[PDB]
Amino acid sequence: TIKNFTFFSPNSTEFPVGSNNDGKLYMMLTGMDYRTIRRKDWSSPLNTALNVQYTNTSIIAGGRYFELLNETVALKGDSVNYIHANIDLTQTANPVSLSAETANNSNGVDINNGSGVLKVCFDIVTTSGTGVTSTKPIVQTSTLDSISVNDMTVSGSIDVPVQTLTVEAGNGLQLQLTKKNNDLVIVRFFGSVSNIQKGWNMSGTWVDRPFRPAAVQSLVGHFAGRDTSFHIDINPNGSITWWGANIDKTPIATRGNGSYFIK
Amino acid sequence: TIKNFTFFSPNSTEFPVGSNNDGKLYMMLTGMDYRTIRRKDWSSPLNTALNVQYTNTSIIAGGRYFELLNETVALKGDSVNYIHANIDLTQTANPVSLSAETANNSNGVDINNGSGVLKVCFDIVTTSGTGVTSTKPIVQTSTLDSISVNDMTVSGSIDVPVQTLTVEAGNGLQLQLTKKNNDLVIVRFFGSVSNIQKGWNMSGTWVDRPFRPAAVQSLVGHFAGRDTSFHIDINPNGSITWWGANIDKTPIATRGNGSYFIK
Amino acid sequence: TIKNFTFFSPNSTEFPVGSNNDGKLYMMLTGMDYRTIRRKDWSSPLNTALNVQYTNTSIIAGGRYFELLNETVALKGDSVNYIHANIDLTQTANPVSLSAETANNSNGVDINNGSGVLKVCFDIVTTSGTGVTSTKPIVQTSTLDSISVNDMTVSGSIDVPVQTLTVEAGNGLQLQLTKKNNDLVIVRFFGSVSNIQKGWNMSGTWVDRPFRPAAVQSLVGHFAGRDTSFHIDINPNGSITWWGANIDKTPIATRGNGSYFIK
Amino acid sequence: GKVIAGMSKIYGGTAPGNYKYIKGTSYTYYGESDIDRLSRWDIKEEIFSFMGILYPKLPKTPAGVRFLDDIGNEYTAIVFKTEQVQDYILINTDVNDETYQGWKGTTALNLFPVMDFERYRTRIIEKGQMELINLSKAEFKIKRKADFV
Repeated sequence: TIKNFTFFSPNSTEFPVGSNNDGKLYMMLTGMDYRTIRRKDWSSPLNTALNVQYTNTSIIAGGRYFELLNETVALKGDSVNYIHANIDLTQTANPVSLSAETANNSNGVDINNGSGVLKVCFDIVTTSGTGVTSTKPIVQTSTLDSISVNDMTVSGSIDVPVQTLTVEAGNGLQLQLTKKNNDLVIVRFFGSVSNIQKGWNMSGTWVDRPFRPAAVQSLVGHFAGRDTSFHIDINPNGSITWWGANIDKTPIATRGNGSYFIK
Repeated sequence: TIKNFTFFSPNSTEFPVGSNNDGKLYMMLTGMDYRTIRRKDWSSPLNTALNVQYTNTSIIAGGRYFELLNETVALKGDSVNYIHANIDLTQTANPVSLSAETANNSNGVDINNGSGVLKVCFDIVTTSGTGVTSTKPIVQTSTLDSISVNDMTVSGSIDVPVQTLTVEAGNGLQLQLTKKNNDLVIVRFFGSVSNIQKGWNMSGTWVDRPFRPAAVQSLVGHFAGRDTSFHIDINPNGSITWWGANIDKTPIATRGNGSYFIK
Repeated sequence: TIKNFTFFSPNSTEFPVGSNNDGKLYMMLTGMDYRTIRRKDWSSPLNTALNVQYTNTSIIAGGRYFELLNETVALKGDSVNYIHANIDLTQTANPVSLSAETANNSNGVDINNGSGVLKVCFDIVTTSGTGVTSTKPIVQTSTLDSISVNDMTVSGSIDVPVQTLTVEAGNGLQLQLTKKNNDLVIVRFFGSVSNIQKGWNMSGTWVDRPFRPAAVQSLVGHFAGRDTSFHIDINPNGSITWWGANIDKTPIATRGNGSYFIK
Repeated sequence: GKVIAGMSKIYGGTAPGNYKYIKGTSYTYYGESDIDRLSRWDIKEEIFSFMGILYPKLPKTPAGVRFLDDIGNEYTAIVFKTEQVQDYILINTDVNDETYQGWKGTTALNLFPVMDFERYRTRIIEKGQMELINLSKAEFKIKRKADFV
């Protein structure tokens, strides 16, 4: 069965749209779940003694829009108060109620599809013996699938997929690879290389397929406690080719950092 | 003429808002076109042999909202089916209809402004002779102009603009530059340098303006088959100044990777 | 007092929703303030002499949706015309009007909570003495708190936080560190080193806590005008260990770029 | 609630529909799709003991009752995880003769050791609501004290 909503009703009875139907609609548009909110302080809330008055603050919890107009909520002395927006659809006269709690008691109850009381924290009020010390609001999660953006400004940080690999190249060489966003890789040199010639391939393990670059990357290294250096060629097939000075039986410590792009 | 919608009709006739008018609004708010959708499964769809029943799935196609409540879709035996949402506004009683097609037949017809039937794929169902083998949902594209964000988490990958450059520095030196997001550049050393002194500017081509850094970048390279190293100063004017040991008529192979920030 | 909007009215009178309440609701969903717009040209605007005809353009300004259907704006010749949407709620019959102005006069007036005329620029139209030479739209800003997304396609550039630090490491060595996204660091070597031995801690300032890596980082450097190199270890505690050969009283210039990840 | 032209959110009248923003009358949502899901076991005054007859739905899934306060927080819960579907779970919270027994056919089973001891924090039920965990039907008899009558 298909339930249509944003469509024309010929006899003005065809597509009646309910508060849960619009509630579900509004959630999908902004990209929110029952664990996050959409909050905006139009006028800064006032703090008088161990109480916080929300002068004008609009909140969209579970896709349901409501305004807090000079709504004061009592606080706990010398405690970190977690202010929650409580929605109970059975309370038809007044569904939304506010509560200052001991901890973040967000439940994520699906009020639009099923039953229950939805609890979701939006503000964290830190208090003293007399009044309020500091106020920190809850983060507004925007869950999305794909983005086609032109420009972006970040004030914090971007979490990218990080992959790590330790390859025992051979002859006494160790490579610590750190791939980020499946593109930039910083390789760290470890161990002590012994018995190798210039232009010759590495005896040990080869570089794995996800860490293999598109073209041959020449990565420069250094011999610890010396003024002599070296460089290795990580070919696209995974093979590592030595391109430094010829090394005899005596092993010399190899250290350094070399960065390259995969794509 | 200006058609006003989110305003008041004191005589209750002035500003009426229709399904297409709200449909266009919803599309602009979420940043979607007629080729993408907004889909959420409140309860996982059941698979009974060559049939797929959507228990509770809400979809916003072309800015028009609709719920699928226990709606079964017939599937083709041993084929990769494409589930499409078909919106024909002429069908006043049933505008939305579903269909499992051979290929992705997303038309992207503008229904809110012009006439026609809007077809858009949301779910890909891979089937065998008996029943459903695997299901893959169509990506929800969110086209946006500019994003001012605090924190971000990426599970896949960010596609930043890439720029390639191959400047022949001179004296036998070749540089392979790769600039991503107009900031990070990885220089790849190639060729064989001959007839050059320390602190002397390199004879050949200078670095192009989009690849020039803000300050002088000291980039270390290595002489292939040896334990000797070199470094080149890429000044802000594009000039490449040699800073290794004095090289005679005999050319020595130069290889290496060097990273720097423009901004 | 709490005001309930997206809830069912048992006697069809309990919860009426106003245009300013939906205006505020639409702004909070799309993540827009009073200084930006949502704009879509469903059909291309037409330029005729010193005039721009908006054939079919939809605009959201202050959460208020309106369409421009064959709406012509007169332009100033040999000028840069800033096209504004002006909203005056006291003008009951015609609340929206368009203007072509000499400057971007966007005022950010809160029309959903208070009095005043909202002015917001959405288009920049440049003219000659006879007609339109170019048109550039105003950026549509999406202000968001936190994003969880799979994949992203950036056509322009992502601006991430940047921190810089100059370290007088000791023994004449200077490091200029640039950290981006609080993760990627590029170290640029400067100064001249003297009176140091292999394995010895440098005699100066340790690396500040925000630039310290999780694991030891070996960074390769080069001696200016020589075929000799060195490396230093930036330890997780902030200390710097010399890993080049032993250096006498005579200072040797130290240069080069080295990269590492903090995380 | 009933659907009214001009008052309810619908795209009616002249095609392709119309809903007008008025002052006071404007648009009020009619109700909710599947309003039959919402049910409230309202608790208005503090009760001290009760005799509930609970009919379970699914076996091996914890079945019983949970109690929520005025802010939607659970304070106590009588819940049982049985191997087979009991015909009914007869529970008495009376202190003097506490009974937590399950019935299947003509056979009576003591369900006390199968009960979740962590969730059952108190016997004293406070002002709020009661929820039914894995129950198809429930019959309750509430006893509440009065000092002088």
